[PDB]
Amino acid sequence: DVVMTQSPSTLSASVGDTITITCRASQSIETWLAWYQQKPGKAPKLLIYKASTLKTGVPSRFSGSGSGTEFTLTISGLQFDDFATYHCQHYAGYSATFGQGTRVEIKRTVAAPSVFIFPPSDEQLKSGTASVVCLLNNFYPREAKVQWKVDNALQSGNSQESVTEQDSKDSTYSLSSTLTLSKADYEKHKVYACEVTHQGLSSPVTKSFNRGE
Amino acid sequence: DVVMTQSPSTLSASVGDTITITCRASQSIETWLAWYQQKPGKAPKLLIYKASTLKTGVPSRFSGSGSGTEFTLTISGLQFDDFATYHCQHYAGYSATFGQGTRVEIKRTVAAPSVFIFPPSDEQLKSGTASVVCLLNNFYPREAKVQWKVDNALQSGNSQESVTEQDSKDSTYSLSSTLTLSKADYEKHKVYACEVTHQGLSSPVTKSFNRGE
Amino acid sequence: EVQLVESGGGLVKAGGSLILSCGVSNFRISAHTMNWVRRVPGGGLEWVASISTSSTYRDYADAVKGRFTVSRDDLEDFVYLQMHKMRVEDTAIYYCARKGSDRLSDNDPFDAWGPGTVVTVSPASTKGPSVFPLAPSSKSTSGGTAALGCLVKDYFPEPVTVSWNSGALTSGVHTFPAVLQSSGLYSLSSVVTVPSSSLGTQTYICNVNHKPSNTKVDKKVEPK
Amino acid sequence: EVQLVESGGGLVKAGGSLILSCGVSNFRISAHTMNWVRRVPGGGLEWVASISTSSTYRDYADAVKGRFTVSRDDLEDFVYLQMHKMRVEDTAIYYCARKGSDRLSDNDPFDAWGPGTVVTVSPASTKGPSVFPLAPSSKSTSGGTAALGCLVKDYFPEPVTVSWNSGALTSGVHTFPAVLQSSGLYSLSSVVTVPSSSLGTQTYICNVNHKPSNTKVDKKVEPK
Repeated sequence: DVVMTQSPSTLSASVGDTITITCRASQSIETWLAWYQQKPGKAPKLLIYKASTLKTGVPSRFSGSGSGTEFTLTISGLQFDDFATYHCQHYAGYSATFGQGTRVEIKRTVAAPSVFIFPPSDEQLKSGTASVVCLLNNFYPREAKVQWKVDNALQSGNSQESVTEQDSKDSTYSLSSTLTLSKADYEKHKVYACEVTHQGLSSPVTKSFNRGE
Repeated sequence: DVVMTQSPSTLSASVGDTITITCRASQSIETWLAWYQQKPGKAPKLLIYKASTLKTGVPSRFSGSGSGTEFTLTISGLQFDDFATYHCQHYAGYSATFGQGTRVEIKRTVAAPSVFIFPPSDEQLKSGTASVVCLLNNFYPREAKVQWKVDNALQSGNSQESVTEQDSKDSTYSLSSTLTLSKADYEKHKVYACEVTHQGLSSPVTKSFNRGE
Repeated sequence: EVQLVESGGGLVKAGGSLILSCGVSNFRISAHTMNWVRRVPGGGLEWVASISTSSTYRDYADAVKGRFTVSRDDLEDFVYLQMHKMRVEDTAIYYCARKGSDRLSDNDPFDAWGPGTVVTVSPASTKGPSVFPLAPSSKSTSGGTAALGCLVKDYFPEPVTVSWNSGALTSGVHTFPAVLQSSGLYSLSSVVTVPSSSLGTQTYICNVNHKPSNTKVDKKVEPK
Repeated sequence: EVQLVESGGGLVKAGGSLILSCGVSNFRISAHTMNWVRRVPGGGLEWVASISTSSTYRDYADAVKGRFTVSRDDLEDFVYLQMHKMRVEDTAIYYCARKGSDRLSDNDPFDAWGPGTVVTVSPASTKGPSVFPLAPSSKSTSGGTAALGCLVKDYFPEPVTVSWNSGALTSGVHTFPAVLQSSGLYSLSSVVTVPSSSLGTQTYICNVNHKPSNTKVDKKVEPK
């Protein structure tokens, strides 16, 4: 029944910086607050508990403060290993609640995606399935939307996507979306389009192809 | 680690008969023996325990005897609800061993199956999967072997069978085997066949068709 | 080095059930409150359930109260999570986490976590069958004895009922037990033997009813 | 009156894991030794595991020792069966059974059974990927910056690795995290951006390696 509100959702910074992540509780939780670090696909790692106590082995650049309803996680001198998601947590004797989480990334300038669309290969079509792929290449920041249109009819429930981690050299992201249809459905329609929305574009970009051409 | 051996594996009888299932133990288990009834798809039912003790509610036509290494379950005046599988069980404080089971069926005369083959429908074929169905109709006893051959090459691992329960009117069984292949696989071959072996057939019966007619 | 390892993740259909287990290395759980936590696709963590020492207290996230159960096995060091009536928003990575610290107290943080096991709930709780004809063979015997049927493929869950010509045709019909395919969908066939002389005079249509998806299909089966 | 019900059955691939649970109604398990039993497709029963009262003794069939664990939860009346390193011959209907009698003795038969839950182990423990070209666009930008790639589809389990031109091509390559399709198989794509004025000049071949199924696939991606 305690809602933990973490802020911000994304924190863009540079190596060497001192950054501050805020966590707010809907009611007083004294100092029963913990901070965790989590890397993609890895288990959470406890950094700070009792609001301000560091776990053994946690470098001193991490610190925490606050009591009652307002808490702060500080990282003084950001290193490469520190770009990750941070989670605040109210822990009670027999339950807990987490904040929404804060993703810390390397700051760079906005970059619009390059967009590409790939029709199904003839080989795949022969086996009864049609995967259409839309590529959003080297964009920043990470928030982007992909919309599939089939003969100008919005799709839903039939596409999946995955996103790469921030690039080692230009700190951008890329995204791949796959629309999957049966050979039967694919041949019922002619125009396949993926429409991309991203802060770097003056308006949405559409890439399309006509089946057969 | 006591080995329990039932006899017979299949017992063919008529309504009103008195039948005897034997259970032999590989070493003396005194009277630590129970008998269970089980119908297809249903839970085992405890009938007898301590070799000869009838569970409350179990009709008095069920009776168990034996000790040491040889045990018998006798049903006097077999009724239609008694056609089922019966399992003996050595039960110890912290483990048990079952026999292989005895299936009790209605006795009738040997009956060769009628064999039918069905190519895949064109509609299914187009979607990228080919199901070929072989039907064995009204045979007895239940044991039958079905082998698929595609251009004389024996198939393994790509078919499934289903058998009906004994027919209420003629006491026969029926069986369906489905061979499933991808469209691409299916079109790489010409002759599809299903070879049926059964005690009632003078020699195996092979039904075949050529893809495309 | 303390370790936890989850087991049991996989794909579940909405409404389905899935049970997870948690095993440990290099410590005993008896003194620890054990917890389940999940990371949802959006990236945030959600506390799911907790079980105290001695199983004195079990507590659950409101979103799962009534549908999940947590259990512990202090003697062999396992923790279990039962998930029933699973919902799409239960899709997440599930972690088993120990409540603990250098010296235990009445309220410690989660000091050790498992690597996580992926649990994915698909939106479809039901799927309607495809129906394909089993056409009678053209090379039948002159005089009678022909077989035809319907193939009922790729449905979920059981059962489906099959009638022929809305119940008018019952003699000689066999509807086989369904079989479960490697795809997780069922399939069965229904066949009937009829006089070969009747193809062309009597129309034959199999009536398939999949009540779980409230879907009905009538399929006319004709020669060739 | 006395009832049991099993949860957790499903389809699992050889080598995988699956956890089952068992609940009861109208009695408490605390006084009962609880058992797991399975009915194999041949029709016979096999005793699988037993856990005594107070969890003092746990016993397993030789076929499953080292792979299965049984646990009990007296406070909430549940029994668990963990199944790991599963094999084709574990395919069976699994039942939960109690030892009981009108008056409990030191050795009673299995007097109450659950209806059963179907466990199916498919034989293939891995499956190699199908690889398809992502052919670049004929109307790409004239002057440079074209994109092409490979779609690595329907494999299991993770991971695959992708290189381009046996490794000589590393700049502009993106291999994306795999997604889990509703079929329970994985799919991913790998793409590279290259000068639009190399199509027909430089050959591009993605090298896919799937160590879990010892499958290697080289695929040339050409324009069209």
